[PDB]
Amino acid sequence: VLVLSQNTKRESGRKVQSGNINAAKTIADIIRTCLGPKSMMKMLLDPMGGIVMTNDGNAILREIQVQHPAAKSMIEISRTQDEEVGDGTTSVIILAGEMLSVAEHFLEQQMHPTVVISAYRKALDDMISTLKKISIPVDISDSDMMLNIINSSITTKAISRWSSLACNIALDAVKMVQFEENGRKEIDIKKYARVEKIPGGIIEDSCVLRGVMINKDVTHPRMRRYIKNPRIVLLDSSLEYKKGESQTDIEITREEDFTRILQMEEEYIQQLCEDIIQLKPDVVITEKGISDLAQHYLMRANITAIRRVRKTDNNRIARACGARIVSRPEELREDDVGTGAGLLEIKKIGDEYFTFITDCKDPKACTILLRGASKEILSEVERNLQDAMQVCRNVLLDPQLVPGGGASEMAVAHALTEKSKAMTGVEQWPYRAVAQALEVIPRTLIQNCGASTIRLLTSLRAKHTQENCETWGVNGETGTLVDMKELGIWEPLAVKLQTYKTAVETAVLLLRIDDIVSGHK
Amino acid sequence: LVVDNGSGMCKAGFAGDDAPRAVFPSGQKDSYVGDEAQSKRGILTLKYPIEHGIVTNWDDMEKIWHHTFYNELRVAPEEHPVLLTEAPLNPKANREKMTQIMFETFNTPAMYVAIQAVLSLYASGRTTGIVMDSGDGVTHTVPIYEGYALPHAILRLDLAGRDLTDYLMKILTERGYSFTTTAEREIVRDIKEKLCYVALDFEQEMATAASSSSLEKSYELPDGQVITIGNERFRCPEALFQPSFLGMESCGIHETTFNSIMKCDVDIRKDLYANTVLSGGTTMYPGIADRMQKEITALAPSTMKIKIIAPPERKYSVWIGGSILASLSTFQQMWISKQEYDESGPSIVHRKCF
Amino acid sequence: YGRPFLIIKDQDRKSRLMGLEALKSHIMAAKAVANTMRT
Amino acid sequence: GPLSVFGDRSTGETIRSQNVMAAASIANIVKSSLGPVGLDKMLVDDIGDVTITNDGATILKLLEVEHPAAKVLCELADLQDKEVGDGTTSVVIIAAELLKNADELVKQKIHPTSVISGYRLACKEAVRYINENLIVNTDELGRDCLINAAKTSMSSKIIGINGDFFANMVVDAVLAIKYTDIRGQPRYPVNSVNILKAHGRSQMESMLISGYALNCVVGSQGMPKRIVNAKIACLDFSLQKTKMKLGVQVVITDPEKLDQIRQRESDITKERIQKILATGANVILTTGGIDDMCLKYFVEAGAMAVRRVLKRDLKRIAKASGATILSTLANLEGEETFEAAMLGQAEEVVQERICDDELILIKNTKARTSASIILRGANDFMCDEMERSLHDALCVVKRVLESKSVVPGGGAVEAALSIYLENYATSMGSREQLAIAEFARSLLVIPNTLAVNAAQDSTDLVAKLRAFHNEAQVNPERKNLKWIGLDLSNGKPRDNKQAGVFEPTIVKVKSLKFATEAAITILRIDDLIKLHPE
Amino acid sequence: IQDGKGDVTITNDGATILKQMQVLHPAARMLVELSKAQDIEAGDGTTSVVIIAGSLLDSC
Amino acid sequence: VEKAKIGLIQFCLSAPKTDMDNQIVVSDYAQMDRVLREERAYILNLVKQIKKTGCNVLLIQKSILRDALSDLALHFLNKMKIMVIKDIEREDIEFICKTIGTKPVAHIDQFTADMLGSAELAEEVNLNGSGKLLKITGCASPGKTVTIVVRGSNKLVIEEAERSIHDALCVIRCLVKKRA
Repeated sequence: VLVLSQNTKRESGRKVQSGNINAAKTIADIIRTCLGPKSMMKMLLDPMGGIVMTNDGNAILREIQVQHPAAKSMIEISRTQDEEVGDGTTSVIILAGEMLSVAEHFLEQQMHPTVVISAYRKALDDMISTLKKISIPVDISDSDMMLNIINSSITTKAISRWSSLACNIALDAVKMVQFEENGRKEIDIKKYARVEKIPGGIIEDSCVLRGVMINKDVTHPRMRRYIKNPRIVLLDSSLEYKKGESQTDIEITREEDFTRILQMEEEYIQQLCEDIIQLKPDVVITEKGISDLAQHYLMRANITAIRRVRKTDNNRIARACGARIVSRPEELREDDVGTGAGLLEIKKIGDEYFTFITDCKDPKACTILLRGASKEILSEVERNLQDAMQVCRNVLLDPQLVPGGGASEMAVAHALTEKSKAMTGVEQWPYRAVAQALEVIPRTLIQNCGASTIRLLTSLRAKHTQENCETWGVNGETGTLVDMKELGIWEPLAVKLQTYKTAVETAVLLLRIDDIVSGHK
Repeated sequence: LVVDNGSGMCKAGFAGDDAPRAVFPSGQKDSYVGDEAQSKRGILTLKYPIEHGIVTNWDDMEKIWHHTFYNELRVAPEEHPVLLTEAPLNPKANREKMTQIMFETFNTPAMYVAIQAVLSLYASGRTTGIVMDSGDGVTHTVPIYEGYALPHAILRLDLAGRDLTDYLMKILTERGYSFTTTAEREIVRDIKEKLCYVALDFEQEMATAASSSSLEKSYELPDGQVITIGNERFRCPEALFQPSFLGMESCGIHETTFNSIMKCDVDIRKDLYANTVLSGGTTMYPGIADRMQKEITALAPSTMKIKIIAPPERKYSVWIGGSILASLSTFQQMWISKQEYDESGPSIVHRKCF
Repeated sequence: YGRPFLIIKDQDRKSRLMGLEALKSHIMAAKAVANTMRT
Repeated sequence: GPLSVFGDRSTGETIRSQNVMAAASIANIVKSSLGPVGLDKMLVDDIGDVTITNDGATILKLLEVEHPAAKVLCELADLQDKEVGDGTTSVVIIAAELLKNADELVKQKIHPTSVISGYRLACKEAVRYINENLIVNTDELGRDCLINAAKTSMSSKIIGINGDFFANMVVDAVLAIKYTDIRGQPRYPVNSVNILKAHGRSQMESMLISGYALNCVVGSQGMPKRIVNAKIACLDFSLQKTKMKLGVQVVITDPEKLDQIRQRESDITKERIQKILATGANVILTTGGIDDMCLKYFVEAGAMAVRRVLKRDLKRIAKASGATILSTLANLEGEETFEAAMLGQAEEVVQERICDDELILIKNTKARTSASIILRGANDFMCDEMERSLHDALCVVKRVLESKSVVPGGGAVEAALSIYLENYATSMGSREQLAIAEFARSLLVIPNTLAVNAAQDSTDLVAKLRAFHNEAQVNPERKNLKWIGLDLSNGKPRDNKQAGVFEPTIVKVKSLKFATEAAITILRIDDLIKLHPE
Repeated sequence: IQDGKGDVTITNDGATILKQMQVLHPAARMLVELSKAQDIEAGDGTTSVVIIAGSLLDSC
Repeated sequence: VEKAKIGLIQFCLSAPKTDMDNQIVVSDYAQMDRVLREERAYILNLVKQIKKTGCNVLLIQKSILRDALSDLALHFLNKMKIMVIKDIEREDIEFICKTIGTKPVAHIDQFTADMLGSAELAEEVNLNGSGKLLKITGCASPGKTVTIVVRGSNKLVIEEAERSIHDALCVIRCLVKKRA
């Protein structure tokens, strides 16, 4: 009597939608305390079988495998937000879950999803309109305010105690990978700002080198290790007789070609190295193999040779030393011999030798010296560094700032609550609803402490009404009503605007689910 | 990294996985951004640089390796010990050449690799027993005792299933309708994979297929015809056993196996007598096992006993062996790592001692 | 139907024949028994 | 005796009903997915691939169906998508209810031949009446009727709320590739506007490009990323290390030539490069790989070179910029030269970053324009949803523009045809008149499904529309009532022009033709033998 | 006629129908070959010839 | 293309290669240069022969083991505005030759301009995203074979229609066989 494959399972109704909202909860409850300057650390077991300790949304969730694929959907939006602007992922997740909770209070009374979505559209419209109406600028012309924003960002992070320190370690690294080509398109490539971490050392040892630091070593004892102005060239050819791509097996008939062939290969190496010796070099690095005949030749001329280097490191060194990578030693030009490095440095940071290319002119690609006590520690510091560079870049492309810690978000809740009553229509109830949902933001911040949330909430809600005192938030370490104009907490507008749009839209899209099927290919 | 450059494939998963996640054919995300589309299609263009059991090219292998686990496997090998496969036999030159490239472009902490025969033996669940490595193009004998392959005990024989098919089509001209074209080579191989069994022997099989003609199987195929009296089927295995069929008159493979076992001390041969498992590559049909059993029993003293072992599926056997060895929990004692690579280079790999 | 069910307990364990062809079945035996005794 | 069939034969109406059962089971399962109030259906693949889908064909295609007639309906839905692309869900429902009516009718003991002939003739009369008695003008609209068509497309889709920007975007995109086929009528290169997508910030953050954006990026940062003026050199020749011929072997007894042959392996490539680089080349597009030799040369020249370039996109861009397809430099004879008279024309090319990744982007291919849309969304699944939505919308609008004819919908056509055909069907007065009556009745499902998906009082509105159409038809004095349909925005009988709800006539014609075809096909099926499986 | 394979055939011509039954009884195979021969000779509506043959058998 | 002088070719078009084994050995760069230039020259010589024969549309049969089409051939034909169709069946030669008039040649020397089949119109049709065909119409040579197309919403309806039409043709073959 059957019709389709027996593996079919179709379900629908309000019950599965409610199950989806409870899944949203069961995600939202996992992260409810890692928010704000006062945070409570969280550890996770890596799905591959490792260990990880983080306190930001996606980094927590990106290492989480789930069933009931809606949880996968929120993991997807978490990764999207993280790679999108790079902060407040926990904020987006908790907002989405709680405001879905609020919307469920509205769906259950026979109401249709469509009117809810229309209210969602009007709500986000008003949110962005008033945010632009409230977004204020700031001049990007100082160390003061930039380091203040860095402090305000990483106060929610563990490196808050070294904030100013980290500030500088961030700031320098930004200014010396910043590059611009062809009279336009200034670029800040974090990949060129390569991160490296070294065992041992103190936390304060962290710094960005005005040059390039690499994990290699010289390739012969004779080649000296100290050069003040390196005549470096960027080789992209293997040091051996070229094979090419043609077929093989020339036919040997006589006794005067074999050793002749060996000698002609030796002389080919001779010429290939001679065209390099000509330009008076100091050091040479290559991405491929090196022949002993060639190293002997460069030894005769006192030149320094380096074996294979990573292509990303190759490009970074090309940016640093001002040389142009060439794969044609026999077509070498005087145009692109590297010059601009402050010192050749061959040291042993630890027990593995490193090469430290200190530079003397404006570089475009760094290696960051990092010192700590465990790979976990250095990894956490790494994540803090990406947060720092991303937020600094956002400020570089946004002269505007909006206070964090819960002030402007209460303010916009109030503003849109006022805006709701102007029109006439039941749609104001779902619309205004999201603002009520918005009121979740400070709760956790207080709930991270355990203070009397009700009085603080009512006080802030009132204060944001008279004389538009829309600048007051909570001092997280104290959990006390304060004005953000003095505490010094500010975040780039990009992160929170992204939070707005992403949370509202995922709320829009998670409502459209009513019917589900499983068991198919 | 449980990547394994097999006979023609590379299979990438993890040690704990039940299988590799990706294959190596030598538009998942290809409609979102296309970043990896170009890289993967370019790597796809590059060919397989391994033939006859010896490495033949080197730039392409690293070219493929870079992409294959930097764009889908999503792994940093700097934080991982490495476990690949290799061609069945090579001198130390290729090993110490591959070490250089691996380190100089990846700098991975540690390494260990092993001969495919060892991986197959592990997959079958044995640490002992010589396996008949009847690989494509060429076959080899690898007597394994406790796991390590003896450098003094590997024999190589040039027989191949390609050669068997060619010799069949060299005596299929005597069958009337010969077969030589690509389609005809394919149909000869298809019939071979359908029926080329062994009962006991040549003349007695031919008698029962011609005198009584009761070994006939009519071929009702779009690409085939009823042209086999039961002769050609059995005519594939016979040259597999008796060299003079092919015109290259030499000793039998059984002779090579027997000598490669006898040159060692008799006691250890007992353990080699224990399993004596086989491997495919040119053999897929039954009748092989008991026939070679009795054939070498003629060469085996009646005072001692011999066993024949042949699993039906051995397709990921090297991968199974690799996964097992990755969890052996003692193989790290034999890892060759940076502590020796940066100290001695390739000299220790050469076994300067002894 | 959209989903399988059963109205009869062991509905797939009992057979059901009908129609004029069903008569044929009886008539089938109607040969043998008669053909049994005609002798 | 017992049949030698060795199989299983079911007779009577059972299998008929079973077809009905099949036509039942899937139908309502996809029922919830068309119309301005169709809600999404979630599908979880066995490998954990959760999906969002609302158009019927995409819904069904991944279901595994073993019942034969249900499979037939499956490919019926697939074809309804592949030629039309709209009404993606309606057709299976229409056919299902048609089968319901037919099988019930035969259960009341009527000859199948009469009803089958009724099916054929009714299909013909219905298509005819659609042709004559609903003619209106689309030249009263234009550049805005396309907007309304896109609105009707997105009605059930995910972006039905933000149509103001997107519809203008898509209509301008259509105008950007508008071609001519027979030199008197327009032509559209379907699937020649690449819609490359990104997990962006929001639906409002997608932008349309008056140009072209590959899935490709600059090969290395050594090349300049913004060429001032674009003279494009498209290639199909593989630029790898040149190999002469697969059937040549070298035999050398004089080693002096030997090393020089090593030179040749480069020279040829190198030489053509100079030729390639002689004409002031700006950008190099090749399907073949590019190696360090060419990379270094192009860096020295500052001209972009991209490998693994696809083929169809390359043809599109070469045509758009006026560039030409090249596989070798040989001219009408053995002379292999490069000509500067065919270089592609464009303003500039940039490796723009969209969200966190860069890609090649072409600016304003000269002498014309081109269309490509960068879909940025909150994630991948919903962005694929816009992908499908906009593909369907472009299919609808290309159907509209190919044949400039359209009629209002939302049951307007449904109710009008039902009223006609029910008040018609006196031309035979026979066993087939009841058939035509059941045709007029069976179209009641479309208002029924729309109302149930909108929670409207179906009977009141259907009675109002039917009464207006009936009084218009039988009393053509106030024929204005024939210009009225049903809109689910507020459950209103309205002139379906202010909303713009408008659908091509050929769509209804074609869907009706295949629906009646399959219905007849099944109604001339009466017995089944289930042969024993192998 | 639904075959054991993944196909299906709507059919009306008698020879076709007779063919798709892969029965084991000789009499039906004889009828199948008769229908084949008739289609080779005439070609149309071999549904009748089987009925005629069976009716003659019943009469005899 | 309209009023095209259609050409059919059945022999190998690929690089000069003997039926029997060989290998062209190159001993220096100059020999490589001559090999390249003479390969180009031979190919263009052939293409110029066919173009000089007044041909308009080319037809290539199917083959294995050094097949009969080259990319350079397509580039030449595009440079001279010529169609081509490749990889056609063996026993269909009679149908095509009788229909169009072009006759098969296994060698360029026997290829002649008089042996061009002239059809009024060779056009490619679309099936609304369901493939592209090539219908040959207005042939000047007397063809004694005809073809007919069938379409339908599925494959079984067209199967039944095909069997019905085949049996109708059998009806008429018996009708003309003898007249009663």
